[PDB]
Amino acid sequence: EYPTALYTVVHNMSACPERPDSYCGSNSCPFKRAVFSNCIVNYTTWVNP
Amino acid sequence: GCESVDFNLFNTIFSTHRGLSNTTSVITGAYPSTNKSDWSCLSGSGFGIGLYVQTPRYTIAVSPIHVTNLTWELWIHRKWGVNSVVTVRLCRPTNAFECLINGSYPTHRNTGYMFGVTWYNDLVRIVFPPTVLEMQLDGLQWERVQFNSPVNAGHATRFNVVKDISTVLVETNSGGSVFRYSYCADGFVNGLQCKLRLFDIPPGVYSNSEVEYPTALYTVVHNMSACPERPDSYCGSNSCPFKRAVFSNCIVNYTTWVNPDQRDFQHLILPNGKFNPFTECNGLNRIVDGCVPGFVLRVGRGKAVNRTIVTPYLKPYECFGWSWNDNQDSIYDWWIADFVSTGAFVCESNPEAPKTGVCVTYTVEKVTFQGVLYESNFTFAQYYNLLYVGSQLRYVRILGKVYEVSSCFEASYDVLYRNNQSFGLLYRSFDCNQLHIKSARFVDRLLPSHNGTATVLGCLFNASYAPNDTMVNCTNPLGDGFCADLLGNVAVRRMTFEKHDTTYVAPVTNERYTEMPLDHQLILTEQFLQTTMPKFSVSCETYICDVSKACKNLLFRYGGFCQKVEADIRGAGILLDGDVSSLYSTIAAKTSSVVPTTDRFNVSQFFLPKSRSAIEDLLFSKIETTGPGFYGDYYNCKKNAIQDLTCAQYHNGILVIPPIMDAETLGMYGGIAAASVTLGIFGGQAGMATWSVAMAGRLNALGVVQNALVDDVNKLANGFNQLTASVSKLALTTSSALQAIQAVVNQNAAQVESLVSGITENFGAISTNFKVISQRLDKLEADVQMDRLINGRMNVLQLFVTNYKLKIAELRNTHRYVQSLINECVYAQSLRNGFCGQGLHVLSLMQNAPSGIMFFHYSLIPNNTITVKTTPGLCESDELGSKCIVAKDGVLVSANLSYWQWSPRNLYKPENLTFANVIAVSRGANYTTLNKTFDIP
Amino acid sequence: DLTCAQYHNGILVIPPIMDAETLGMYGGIAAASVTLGIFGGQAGMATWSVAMAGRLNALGVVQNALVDDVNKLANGFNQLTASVSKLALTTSSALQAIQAVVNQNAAQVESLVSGITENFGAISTNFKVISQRLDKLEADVQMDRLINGRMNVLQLFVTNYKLKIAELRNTHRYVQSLINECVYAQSLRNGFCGQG
Amino acid sequence: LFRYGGFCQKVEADIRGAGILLDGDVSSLYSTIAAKTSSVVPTTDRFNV
Amino acid sequence: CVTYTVEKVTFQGVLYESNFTFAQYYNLLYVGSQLRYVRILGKVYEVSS
Ligand SMILES: *[C@@H]1O[C@H](CO)[C@@H](O)[C@H](O)[C@H]1NC(C)=O
Ligand SMILES: *[C@@H]1O[C@H](CO)[C@@H](O)[C@H](O)[C@H]1NC(C)=O
Ligand SMILES: *[C@@H]1O[C@H](CO)[C@@H](O)[C@H](O)[C@H]1NC(C)=O
Ligand SMILES: *[C@@H]1O[C@H](CO)[C@@H](O)[C@H](O)[C@H]1NC(C)=O
Ligand SMILES: *[C@@H]1O[C@H](CO)[C@@H](O)[C@H](O)[C@H]1NC(C)=O
Ligand SMILES: *[C@@H]1O[C@H](CO)[C@@H](O)[C@H](O)[C@H]1NC(C)=O
Ligand SMILES: *[C@@H]1O[C@H](CO)[C@@H](O)[C@H](O)[C@H]1NC(C)=O
Ligand SMILES: *[C@@H]1O[C@H](CO)[C@@H](O)[C@H](O)[C@H]1NC(C)=O
Ligand SMILES: *[C@@H]1O[C@H](CO)[C@@H](O)[C@H](O)[C@H]1NC(C)=O
Ligand SMILES: *[C@@H]1O[C@H](CO)[C@@H](O)[C@H](O)[C@H]1NC(C)=O
Ligand SMILES: *[C@@H]1O[C@H](CO)[C@@H](O)[C@H](O)[C@H]1NC(C)=O
Ligand SMILES: *[C@@H]1O[C@H](CO)[C@@H](O)[C@H](O)[C@H]1NC(C)=O
Ligand SMILES: *[C@@H]1O[C@H](CO)[C@@H](O)[C@H](O)[C@H]1NC(C)=O
Ligand SMILES: *[C@@H]1O[C@H](CO)[C@@H](O)[C@H](O)[C@H]1NC(C)=O
Ligand SMILES: *[C@@H]1O[C@H](CO)[C@@H](O)[C@H](O)[C@H]1NC(C)=O
Ligand SMILES: *[C@@H]1O[C@H](CO)[C@@H](O)[C@H](O)[C@H]1NC(C)=O
Ligand SMILES: *[C@@H]1O[C@H](CO)[C@@H](O)[C@H](O)[C@H]1NC(C)=O
Ligand SMILES: *[C@@H]1O[C@H](CO)[C@@H](O)[C@H](O)[C@H]1NC(C)=O
Ligand SMILES: *[C@@H]1O[C@H](CO)[C@@H](O)[C@H](O)[C@H]1NC(C)=O
Ligand SMILES: *[C@@H]1O[C@H](CO)[C@@H](O)[C@H](O)[C@H]1NC(C)=O
Ligand SMILES: *[C@@H]1O[C@H](CO)[C@@H](O)[C@H](O)[C@H]1NC(C)=O
Repeated sequence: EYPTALYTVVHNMSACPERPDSYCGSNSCPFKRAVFSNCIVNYTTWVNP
Repeated sequence: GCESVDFNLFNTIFSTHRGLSNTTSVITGAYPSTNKSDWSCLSGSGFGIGLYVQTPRYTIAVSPIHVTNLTWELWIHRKWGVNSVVTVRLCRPTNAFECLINGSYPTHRNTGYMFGVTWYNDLVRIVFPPTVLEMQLDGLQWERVQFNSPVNAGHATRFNVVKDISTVLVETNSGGSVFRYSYCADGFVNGLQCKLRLFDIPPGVYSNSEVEYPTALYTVVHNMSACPERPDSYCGSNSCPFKRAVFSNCIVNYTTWVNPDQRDFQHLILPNGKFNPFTECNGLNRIVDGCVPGFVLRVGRGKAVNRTIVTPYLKPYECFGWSWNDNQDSIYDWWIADFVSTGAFVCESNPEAPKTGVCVTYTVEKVTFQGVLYESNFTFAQYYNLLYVGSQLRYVRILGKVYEVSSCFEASYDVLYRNNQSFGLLYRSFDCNQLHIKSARFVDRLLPSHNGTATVLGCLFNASYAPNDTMVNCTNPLGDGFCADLLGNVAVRRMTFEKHDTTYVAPVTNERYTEMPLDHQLILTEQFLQTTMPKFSVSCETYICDVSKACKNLLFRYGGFCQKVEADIRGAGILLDGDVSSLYSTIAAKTSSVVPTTDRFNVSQFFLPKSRSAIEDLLFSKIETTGPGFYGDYYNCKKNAIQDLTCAQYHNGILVIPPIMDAETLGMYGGIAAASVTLGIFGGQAGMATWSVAMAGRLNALGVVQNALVDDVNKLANGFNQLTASVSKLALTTSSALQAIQAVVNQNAAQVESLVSGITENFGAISTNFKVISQRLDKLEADVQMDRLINGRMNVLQLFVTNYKLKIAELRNTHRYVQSLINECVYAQSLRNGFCGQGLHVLSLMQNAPSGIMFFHYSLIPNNTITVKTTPGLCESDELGSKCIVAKDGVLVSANLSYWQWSPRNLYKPENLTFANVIAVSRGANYTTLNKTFDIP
Repeated sequence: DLTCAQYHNGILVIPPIMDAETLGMYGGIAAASVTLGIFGGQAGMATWSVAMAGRLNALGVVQNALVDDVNKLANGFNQLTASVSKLALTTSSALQAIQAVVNQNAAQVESLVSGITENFGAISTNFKVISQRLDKLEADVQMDRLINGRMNVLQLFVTNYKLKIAELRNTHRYVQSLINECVYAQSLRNGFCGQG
Repeated sequence: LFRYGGFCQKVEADIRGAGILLDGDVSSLYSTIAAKTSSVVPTTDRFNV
Repeated sequence: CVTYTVEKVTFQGVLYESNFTFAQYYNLLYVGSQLRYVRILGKVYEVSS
């Protein structure tokens, strides 16, 4: 039995833009969704503390 | 056809799936064109799926057709090269809407640099020679290309919009980089290059090459009525009575479900198409095209908030769409289709007719097939829109009238190849009768390549056929006793076979014109018998799944698979164990300590070991493994056999082990299981002096010549050595026993490459790590992803186990043949005719081989007959009880000559009959009276 | 002067290097030499009658057999090989073997065709119709229900073809050792040729 | 299709491999059928052969 | 000699550094059927069994 190592990504990895402006609804006022491809996320900077 | 189009540097953009090193591969996708006109020779507009540019010694806009407020486009930006290189965005000068990406990716402008993008079925790749960028977007479709150019280029700047798919072959060098390629639709020869993944294909017949045919789709068959429209859209179903509407066999419009509102539908519209009324659905496509199953259709009309309704929860295979905002209040209409198994498909545009006499593939009532369709005239039952006679699909009704379908005959050509300019097309089906080619059924089916000779093979085009002359070197036999020759222009000839000449002489009486041979020749008939394979010890617990424990508590649900596999490999392994043990129990023989010297037979320098002999080392040098791999490492370690180390590969659960006595490590006539080169011909009672007196005693035994002097043995010696030094000058082809060891090696290598591709590839699962499948997907959808590849590694392993078993069953009865061949033809001298070799048997040595054993049966086929006269014996007197004589160890013979002579049983060296070679007996049968007294005391 | 090598949806059957049931046995290019068995490798013997008399001398029934013994064996020969017409499929034991080979081969190709006709619980047999109707992921589990079933039907055929090839390899070792030892020579073995 | 464990390359290489085993082995069968009957072709008298 | 998983392909071997820098695609390559060279974080790592 040997221990394991897991490499889903290989190349060194950049950041992403954060949680969006959280403005009003997408019909009454312009609103955008945000993409997330190769970010080192924090999953707790999506909120105010 | 153009000024400056770089063709050598297309290969910087092709990419295979995963780092395939040094062999070819075909890869399908949107790839740039062959056409010298499609590149420019400067604003460009065109439609397609993807585009590609380069630059010699660019503001590219990609959009759909119908653009609304919320769509997705792109445009790439360039200004003056290296100063302002590239920005890429996905948005609508006005940043008015959703902007996905803002990525520079600054490129190097060089003398040669090619890149592009693709968006075939929304697989949006943005490729550059360092890196790709892959995306898939659900609500995306791109059809329009607005290329633009810089103001001035030194040579011609160039751009290409690609129309459809390509399936190009790719070679690749030691670094994984592509360096040669060939599109499959450029010519004809590269079509079969794309068939069998080889670039410069050698001459030969190449079977089963297909013809791509367009398709036709018939979900419904009968002519189709209309339906009631969208319902009243009244108040709620509790406060007031409300009804839903059914839809079974309607030619819908999907835009008469609403009030027209003058283009005021934002959600139903596609970025190219119009009004798919199903803006979000569970378990099936939002996009509705073609024909969909029948449904009953709920409708609601309710209030909302500021232009923003919420989709309701809905049954897992029902389908939701809504419309009708933009009326200065927040009410709207919504509907639910439910698609519940009605079986009556509902769709616009009932199908017209298949054009008859074309060989296009079909699908009629959810049954695809591929043939040519004709009208028929016999009107079967009013059920059953397509019938089956036995297993064939022979009669279909389409739109009321019966259409008979016959098989497509021209879909397979076996191309037989010499070079690019000269080849010949053979259709194995499709005879060409002259009444058939000129038929009215066949007006729309024929090609220029169908005007060939109707053969027994089929139709061969652009080749000659003449069967009246034969050929014997069936290098690439074709079938049915026909052979194709590749000397000049390609042709088809009728192959033949060299004749046999049985060694059973018949018992002679009642004297006749018996022909006897005048001289023989040695013929070596090498005969490979496969006898070993590497014993295996698989472990399915750690093959089918690795160190992940979440498999191993789930694997023992699958029918006792793992205990059956490991007990079966152990069971077949111990069958092979005991049966190779019985093989070496009848090889290991009892050669004497005299070890009789040879004089002119070079048998010690060819057949005896030097620790293997000079024939099987030379034999292993003649065998070419297909490529590097695990079996390549196994075989090339076992080939050179470098001492005092192992090669028993272990890889992920499968430990290969050598069997109880592996044939291709030990020499044949040396070592512990010594095989006694002497003890065959020198007999079980040894003491015989040399090989020369052994061979003279042999030729006396099988009756070629008695008391053979040095001349006959040395003539057989020069024959022996010059015909077993010809074990070096035979290649793989035209060998028939190097083809057998190469067939065993190729079978074994392809088996282990199946057994390794089963552990590399995900079987449609998201990965090959069971933790990653477990930590990503659902409680239950990860179960259906788990049991997609655990059930696939199960099938690959069990496919290997049943291949191993059937080859063990073959080897069990083959070892019965190999044992009955060694200790009856190698160790004894067989009285059987064809068991040892062709004709009169002299000597038969055996050597080792890869995964087997190979015999060297030396024989004496005669060639020059001479017809003589042959009595049983001679009398002088007619009386019963006369003095009469018969030959001693020979036959009485006269070459149409006045008197009788003596000759051996199987060869004509006539001698005057003396007291030595004559036995005096009786008047048993009717011997021949020669009417003169004897000349012998 | 015409062919029958069927091609249907990916499987081209071809005749082998010398198909047995197109060529006659003792005619054509691969001629099988009706004489060269009993007349021996050294021919010149006059007729079948003197060949059969010399045979009966060899296996020791009667020596120097006249016309009566050979003609009695001749009437026996013809009245027992004209009885190759009056045997049916049952009570034959060798028409049952060719019918078993034909039924095995026919049931194999009907499996191989019912694998391409039937949807394996999928909604159809057209991959476009499965793709243009169902989900992004539920169409994957409908795709891999019949692509994984045509895989099993094809591989079941390939392993039937392989095991019958392994049978035919060692059967041809038996057939070769039977032709050029019982048909071409006269075997000293007891039960190898026939009874007695 | 080429995700499924190298199924298709194994099947077509195996049918080719078993096909060329049958190819060479029917060739060895007809190499020991094709025999050397004489040009005398001895007549029969009562054997309807 | 720990087992790995690099770009959704698990395997089980020992990994060494290498010095020959293959193509800029393809974060792990295959010679024939074997998996012999992987890049991990920019630098090429050769894997032996
Ligand atoms: C990867 O990127 C981070 C962020 O820039 C950096 O700190 C780290 O050193 C990089 N790794 C290497 C090996 O350069
Ligand atoms: C995430 O944000 C919090 C906020 O203070 C910080 O403390 C934490 O270190 C961050 N995590 C990472 C991995 O950067
Ligand atoms: C490109 O396509 C056009 C039309 O399909 C054809 O006329 C032209 O010859 C092609 N260019 C080639 C083959 O170089
Ligand atoms: C799309 O934009 C135009 C431009 O202002 C606007 O008049 C129209 O109402 C918009 N459509 C929707 C559905 O909001
Ligand atoms: C893209 O990024 C550049 C530099 O970060 C910025 O100047 C530009 O405004 C951005 N554009 C969009 C659409 O975000
Ligand atoms: C690819 O093939 C060439 C030709 O023999 C060889 O020199 C090279 O080493 C091979 N590449 C690899 C990675 O083995
Ligand atoms: C099918 O029905 C439509 C509508 O009645 C009709 O126009 C059309 O001619 C019909 N087709 C045939 C072949 O009768
Ligand atoms: C659907 O209705 C519109 C409304 O005018 C009409 O123009 C169109 O032709 C109809 N489509 C079909 C297929 O009948
Ligand atoms: C609709 O608009 C009004 C006025 O702008 C606002 O007060 C209300 O919150 C909006 N409703 C929603 C659901 O955002
Ligand atoms: C045949 O054509 C191919 C591709 O066009 C080429 O690589 C090869 O050299 C040609 N061979 C001959 C003998 O013309
Ligand atoms: C037929 O053969 C000639 C001469 O080799 C060649 O030029 C021509 O292209 C061939 N045509 C076909 C359809 O094979
Ligand atoms: C086939 O070729 C021959 C000879 O040129 C010609 O007479 C005949 O009409 C051709 N057949 C067809 C169907 O073109
Ligand atoms: C073969 O020989 C026959 C008889 O002499 C002759 O009729 C036929 O034309 C020949 N075949 C060819 C292709 O010339
Ligand atoms: C061709 O057949 C002859 C006679 O059987 C044989 O001597 C020769 O080796 C064969 N040559 C080839 C190339 O197969
Ligand atoms: C021996 O006898 C047989 C039958 O009587 C006869 O056919 C044959 O010719 C005889 N032999 C000689 C040499 O006359
Ligand atoms: C018969 O075989 C011998 C020995 O090889 C040879 O010398 C002779 O030339 C052969 N006869 C013919 C006609 O080839
Ligand atoms: C056999 O061995 C002797 C020993 O020197 C050699 O001279 C001869 O060339 C060899 N080969 C033959 C006789 O074919
Ligand atoms: C013997 O006579 C026969 C009579 O048919 C003749 O064919 C043959 O050539 C002759 N042979 C010799 C060696 O005289
Ligand atoms: C055999 O005997 C004949 C006379 O019967 C004689 O002429 C001849 O020389 C002898 N020797 C031979 C043929 O070697
Ligand atoms: C001489 O031979 C003939 C026939 O070969 C036969 O009549 C008898 O055996 C002999 N005749 C006399 C008169 O001796
Ligand atoms: C054998 O052939 C002859 C030839 O006419 C025939 O009369 C006889 O009936 C046949 N059958 C036998 C002898 O069983």
